[PDB]
Amino acid sequence: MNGDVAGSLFTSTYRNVKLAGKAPPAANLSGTGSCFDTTSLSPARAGAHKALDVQKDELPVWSKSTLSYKYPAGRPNPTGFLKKGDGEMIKTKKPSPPQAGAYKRRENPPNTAFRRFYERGDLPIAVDHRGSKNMIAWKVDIEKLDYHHYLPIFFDGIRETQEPYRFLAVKGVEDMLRVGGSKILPVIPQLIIPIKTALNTRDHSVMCITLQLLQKLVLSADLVGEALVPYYRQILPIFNLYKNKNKNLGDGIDYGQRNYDCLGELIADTLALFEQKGGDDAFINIKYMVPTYESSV
Amino acid sequence: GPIYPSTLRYKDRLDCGKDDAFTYNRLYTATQGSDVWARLTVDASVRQSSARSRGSFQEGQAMVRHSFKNSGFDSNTCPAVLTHSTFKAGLYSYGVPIEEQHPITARRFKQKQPLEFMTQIRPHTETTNQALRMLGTYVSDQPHADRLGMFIPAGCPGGKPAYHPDVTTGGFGLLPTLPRRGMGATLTDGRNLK
Amino acid sequence: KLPQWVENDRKVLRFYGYFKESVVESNMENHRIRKVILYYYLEDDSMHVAEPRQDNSGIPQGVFIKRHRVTRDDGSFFNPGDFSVGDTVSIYGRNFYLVDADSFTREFMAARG
Amino acid sequence: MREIVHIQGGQCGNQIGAKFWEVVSDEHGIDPTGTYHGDSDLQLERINVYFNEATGGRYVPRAILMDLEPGTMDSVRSGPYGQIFRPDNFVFGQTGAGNNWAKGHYTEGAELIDSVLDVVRKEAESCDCLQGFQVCHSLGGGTGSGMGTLLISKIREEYPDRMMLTFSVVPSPKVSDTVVEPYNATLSVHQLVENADECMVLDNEALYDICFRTLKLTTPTFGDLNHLISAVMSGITCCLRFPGQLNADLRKLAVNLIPFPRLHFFMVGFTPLTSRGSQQYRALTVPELTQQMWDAKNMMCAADPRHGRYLTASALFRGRMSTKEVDEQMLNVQNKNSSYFVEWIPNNVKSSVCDIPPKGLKMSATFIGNSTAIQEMFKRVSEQFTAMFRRKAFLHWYTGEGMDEMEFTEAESNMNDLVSEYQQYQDASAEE
Amino acid sequence: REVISIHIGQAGIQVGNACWELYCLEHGIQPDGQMPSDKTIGGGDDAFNTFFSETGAGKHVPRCIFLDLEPTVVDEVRTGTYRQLFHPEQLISGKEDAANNFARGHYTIGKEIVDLALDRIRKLADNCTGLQGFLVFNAVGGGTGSGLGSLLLERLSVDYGKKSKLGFTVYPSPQVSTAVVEPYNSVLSTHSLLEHTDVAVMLDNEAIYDICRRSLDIERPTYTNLNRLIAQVISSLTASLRFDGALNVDITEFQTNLVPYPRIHFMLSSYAPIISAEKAYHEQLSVAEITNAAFEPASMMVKCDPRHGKYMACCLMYRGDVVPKDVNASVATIKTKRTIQFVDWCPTGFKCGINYQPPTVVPGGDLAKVQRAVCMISNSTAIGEIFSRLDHKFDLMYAKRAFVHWYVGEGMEEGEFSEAREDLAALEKDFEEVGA
Amino acid sequence: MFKNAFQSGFLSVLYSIGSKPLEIWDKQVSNGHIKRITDADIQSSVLEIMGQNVSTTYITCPADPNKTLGIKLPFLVLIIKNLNKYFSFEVQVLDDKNVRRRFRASNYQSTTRVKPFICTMPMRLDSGWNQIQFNLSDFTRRAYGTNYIETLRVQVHANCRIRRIYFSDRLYSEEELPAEFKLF
Ligand SMILES: Nc1nc2c(ncn2[C@@H]2O[C@H](COP(=O)(O)OP(=O)(O)OP(=O)(O)O)[C@@H](O)[C@H]2O)c(=O)[nH]1
Ligand SMILES: Nc1nc2c(ncn2[C@@H]2O[C@H](COP(=O)(O)OP(=O)(O)O)[C@@H](O)[C@H]2O)c(=O)[nH]1
Ligand SMILES: [Mg+2]
Repeated sequence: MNGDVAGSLFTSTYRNVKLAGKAPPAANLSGTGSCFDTTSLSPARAGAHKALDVQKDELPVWSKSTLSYKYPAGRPNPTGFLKKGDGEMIKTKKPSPPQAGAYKRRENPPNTAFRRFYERGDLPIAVDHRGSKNMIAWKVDIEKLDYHHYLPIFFDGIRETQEPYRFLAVKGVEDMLRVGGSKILPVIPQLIIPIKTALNTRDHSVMCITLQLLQKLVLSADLVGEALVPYYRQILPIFNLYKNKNKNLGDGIDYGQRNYDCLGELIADTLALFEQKGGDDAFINIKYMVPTYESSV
Repeated sequence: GPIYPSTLRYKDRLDCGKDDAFTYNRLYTATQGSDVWARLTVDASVRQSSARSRGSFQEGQAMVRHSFKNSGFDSNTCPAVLTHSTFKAGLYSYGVPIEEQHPITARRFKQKQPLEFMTQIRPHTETTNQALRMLGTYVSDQPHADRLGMFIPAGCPGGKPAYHPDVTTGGFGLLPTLPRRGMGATLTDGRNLK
Repeated sequence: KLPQWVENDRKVLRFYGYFKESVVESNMENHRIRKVILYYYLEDDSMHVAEPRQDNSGIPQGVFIKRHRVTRDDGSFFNPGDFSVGDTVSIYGRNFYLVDADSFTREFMAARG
Repeated sequence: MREIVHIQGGQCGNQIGAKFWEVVSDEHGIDPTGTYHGDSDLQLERINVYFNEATGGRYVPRAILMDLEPGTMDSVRSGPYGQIFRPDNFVFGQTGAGNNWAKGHYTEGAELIDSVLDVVRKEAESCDCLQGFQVCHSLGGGTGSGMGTLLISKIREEYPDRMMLTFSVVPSPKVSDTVVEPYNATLSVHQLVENADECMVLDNEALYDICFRTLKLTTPTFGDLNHLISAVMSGITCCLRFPGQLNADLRKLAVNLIPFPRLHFFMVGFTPLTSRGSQQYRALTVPELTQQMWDAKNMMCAADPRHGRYLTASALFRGRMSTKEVDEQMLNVQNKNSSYFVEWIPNNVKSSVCDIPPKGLKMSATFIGNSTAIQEMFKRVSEQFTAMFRRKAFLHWYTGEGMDEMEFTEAESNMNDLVSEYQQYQDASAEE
Repeated sequence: REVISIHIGQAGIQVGNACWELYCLEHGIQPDGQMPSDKTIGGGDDAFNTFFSETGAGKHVPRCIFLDLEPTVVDEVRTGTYRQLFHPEQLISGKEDAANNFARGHYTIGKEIVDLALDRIRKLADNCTGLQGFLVFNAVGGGTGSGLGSLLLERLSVDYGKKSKLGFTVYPSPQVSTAVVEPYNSVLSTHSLLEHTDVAVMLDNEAIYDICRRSLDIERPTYTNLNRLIAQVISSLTASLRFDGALNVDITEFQTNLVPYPRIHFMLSSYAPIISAEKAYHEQLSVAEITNAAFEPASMMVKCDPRHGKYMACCLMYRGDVVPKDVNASVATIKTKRTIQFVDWCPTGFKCGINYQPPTVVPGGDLAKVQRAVCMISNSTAIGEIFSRLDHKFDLMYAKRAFVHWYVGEGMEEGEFSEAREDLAALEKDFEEVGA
Repeated sequence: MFKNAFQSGFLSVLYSIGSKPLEIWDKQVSNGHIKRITDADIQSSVLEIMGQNVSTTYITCPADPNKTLGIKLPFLVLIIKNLNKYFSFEVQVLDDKNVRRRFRASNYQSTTRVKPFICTMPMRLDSGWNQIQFNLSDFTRRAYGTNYIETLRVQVHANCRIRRIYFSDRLYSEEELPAEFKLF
């Protein structure tokens, strides 16, 4: 429930990098080159989790003798032989799945269609650079632009973490969601892939921004809720992953409330907004995907 | 770095001497070592290093498989699962017969393990309830009991020798096949079939 | 001497036989007879049984057994000298009665004995 | 009372079902001509689950055979125990899928699925109380995947509350028959997750490894692998057909193995499996069965449990055994390997005992492993699928038959999010 | 599961009366047309049904037509050993030859023979019930094999469409050819054939010369020794349609698993083992070496070195004594090799095939009785070098407008020469871009 | 190249009036000739491309075969005079599924064939000078379900007189075209 999703971007980033003193994650800048020239498009995919763990020889061997798994005996080396007194030392003398990481951050190279269409320069986007949080100066009027061609472009740009790109993408999404009327319904089947790609990456800020954008997407329409129910199979898994992640203070007061960093309540609010909007036969799919959810009457 | 010039080829050291007589004059003077055995050890070391540089070669590139009659039809056949075997597990002899084995041995063998003892005493029984039924239900139990010193209370379960309808033991039994009481030689009586 | 599979590569034993099959209640008949042609390859000692596909019979006819080495119910495989005419052969729980033999088979057994 | 209807799809499903029927018929004592010749009355009370006594002591399997190449049904009819199948159950097309999932699901589906549905419906309504359908097929070819998945789905809306077993083999990298294996496999596993009650993951690579090392066989043709699969299915279904000290039917195993409806892929193992020469020198007690059962290399799929955690597990025991040995062995397995079982589910093992061992054996066991290591195989298939799909290789052989690249997109996306949920459920502590 | 074959040209007819002899020897059908009654070979009827049709009186007639324009090669088929085997209407001969002119046989002479050939093949297919798909034989360097050999294919495509058509063509050699105008015919035939046939297996006469001289040890290999190997290849690639096997493949498998893109259908045939009776039995033939013997460039039926190119997909047909385990073992080791390589986007490019019946030895032939054999059919990017050289030698002649007055003077114009040239250039670019 | 360029409403890749017009283009001439002469009807210097074989002599826009220029302009415009000879030109485009398509317009063919990689269409010319607009986006949207993103290369064949080949973003008319881009 934020009036402006982009109204806290720069403040939060600056606070994290300087005010809090926490080390800012500076990755996925490989191949970006400089400015004023196009980024070399890497063929890597952000959504895919190309972990592919390779335990070639540290896999413990099953022991039929004793049911406990045991590591293989060490290779005897010629450098270390049997010393004089080690015989008395011998008298005087646990496996696990390696990681199977699900909560680790997935890499997201800057190869979205938003970026390309931006350095090409066919987007009518400009920054007002006002005293308040920046708006978008639209060269062409928003109501008459083609949503079928531009909406998938901007939701694919949510995944950006680079400073000049993510703000523009989020603000454009905000502007068309606020302005668009009944023309969002026919294009909503095309918007599943970018939302899923933005959700698949395990970035905290990216998840928060895409959750807020989903809330305003379902909110700022007339009957879009009844069209998102068949597509719950590709959006709700991330909600299931991060539903219970929430900070607990025994008696302290949560100060970081004006910014929506903790996604634990954000997921609950998004699931609710899914429940009221298009509530006809909607609990069944959500409960099938998320088993821990409860009805909001 | 070989001490002896033996390792190098002919024209290799010839070209070396044409280019540099400098190395060409060490590889002869490298043998200045007083002890020949030490120089032989160094030669062994350099030969061993050269061998280590080379890679191993497997000798099983062409797999050879023996064929019974050298025909694909025969080789690819798997025998059909046709068995006239008895269905009861107890009929098979998985152990030495309990009769010859010593009485106290049978007693403590029962004491550690009742189950397979009951199965050996009751070869025809197939279900757990039948084997662990009673020492008095089967008439054949009494010889085993008084051979192994197991007391049998009187009138258990009944005096009249009977009461095992499922299992075919003693005089109460009939084969499920069509010529009951056995010995079927024609189609008229069934020929031991259904 | 040469390998068996090349000495007789196309030499094929071929016998004619039948086996009765008791059919059930029907105005047509009370029992039926199924003609079968039995093939035995001298190359790899592999059996083969097929039907001659009577014209108007409603039975699905054609090949009866895959052409493969059959195993008898008790043990060792079949032998060429176990296919006399007028004798009963037991294959896969069925009993075929050999009735007639091919001329090649006739002369081959005559040479064999 | 309870009835199991058997359906085979594709040629591989046909040989698998043929081997299953021969082994089951030998178990129940009926000869290749369809007449009972056994000696135990126990081979009669529960044969209605698989056979229908037609007339004059003739027993016919409750099986329906389905394929697209006449050679397959010619083979299954000609082979031993081939005349026991009723000819009306040989529902069959004419042209052939040709290893094309799109063809076998769209172009031949609409013409042949009517007759297979009619015959399976008639067979189901013939009996009294359906327990569930059992389907054997392959995930590599077209008719095995495309036709079988559509048939399974149609049976699903026709009979939603009935059980559904699925014995499906999956392609392997070291044993790769065709070229379009990932293309068919991804779509088949996409269709399987929503429709089938559960699927048991099989592959020829693990079977080959098992028969090479454990069986120590020299020339293990498809007959041996199909015999192993048939014995596995018989051990799975034994509790339905025979008395035991503790019973566990299909529904019992399904409810005890599936914690969430989307987790219905299991790895299976069988024991004992010993060499011919070493069979006489080893004894038959529960510990020997347990030791071979839990071996990671004994699994019949290419999903090593050492790479994941055991969510749930089953041990179906056949034979005259002691329950105390059973549960103490399983307790020892759980306690010693405490790091390979999921934390928030105590007592991850369900056990059952059956009193009828397989013919010629004193003791037998069957393992059903619901481990989260199948995501390895899923990712392995998905990476090949997306490697081929990125350059649109062989795509015209599917696009020109009615499909769109969209279908491939949601197929890979659902594979991805299924693997993601597996990753979620693998490492999740009891408290967060 | 029935297939009919059509033979076009003096080379096609000569290949036909070496494949049909092998087919007759395969099912025991004597040249008179009926099987002997005193003794039989093999077992299982309907095996011949995919090639022959029974008249109900113990007769078997092939499902083929020999098509040519000069009435001088069909006569020794009409008067040869197999006089009664072929039905008289099947053998079709014209009145005047096209005389090594693609344009002539395509437009002037071929228009009077295509109609009756289509009429005959229509009622040949009418007798059929489960027609798998046609398969052809012709030489693109020749005249009638190219002109009407393309017109008839076009009319078959417009008449049936979905029916598969296999093209077993003999392309001109890089350096050894018996004519001087063969580049023109080759280009003008490949341009039209590029979008009609579904399977196009390449062949080269002097490559077969080399393999016969080396493996078979024949110092003077004539055409009879050549077309006797193509017969074996065709039998091997259709052996799954006749006899049962552990792992069988039909034509649809070939189309699905060997054609990554619609215009990329050009396969490089190979065979193993090519051995003689002297060396057949001393060598212990096994799956591993025969599968290895099928991938070196020295045994490929076309001299197109696969080392330069990359294998997008490969196909294998095993016959004889082969189990599904050693084939996989050999495929694994071959994949581990580094001399050959596969394209990036295709991780697995093998379509294995296992059959049971060993190849049948022909009396008075070159090959010996071998208990197992491999017929490999690949698809590699190296084949771009063939068209790259044939196009260059075509341009060499076309720069002076040499011999064009014989084609244009017939009634065609110069535009289609250039469009065929640019189509071949586009094919070159297509083969180049897929290798990236 | 051309990725860092402004790429405005007009963008010229080759103009016959300059010191080194063929500065980025790579010459491939055999059995032909290339010249820079002045024609008799517009009194301006034009580039000469004539070859006995049309497929042999050509010039490609990027000199380096691996390297490709990127132009997002939908319309491509060529100014050529019809010599009543065989002439053709070929253009490569990039779609949103990241594959390379080719469009070849030939003067000596009749059929219009659509293929996954090459689309050949016939094209007709009048007697004298004429300009042609290609409209790459419309062709890509018609032949395939894709859309136009990038143009990778352009290549023109023999028997043509080329001058001021350029890209554009709109179907500019005679009146509103800038002075240097009209015909006369
Ligand atoms: N492999 C093989 N190729 C042959 C044989 N006979 C002819 N050829 C090829 O065929 C070419 C000659 O053309 P033809 O086969 O006669 O076809 P054509 O164009 O109709 O020529 P004509 O029959 O004279 O009208 C030669 O270049 C050979 O390469 C043969 O017996 N075996
Ligand atoms: N276990 C087993 N696997 C088989 C058998 N036959 C084929 N396969 C496997 O099935 C895969 C190919 O399936 P396919 O023939 O295309 O099935 P289809 O869809 O019916 O055509 C191969 O990878 C084989 O390993 C068999 O008899 N037993
Ligand atoms: Mg000729």
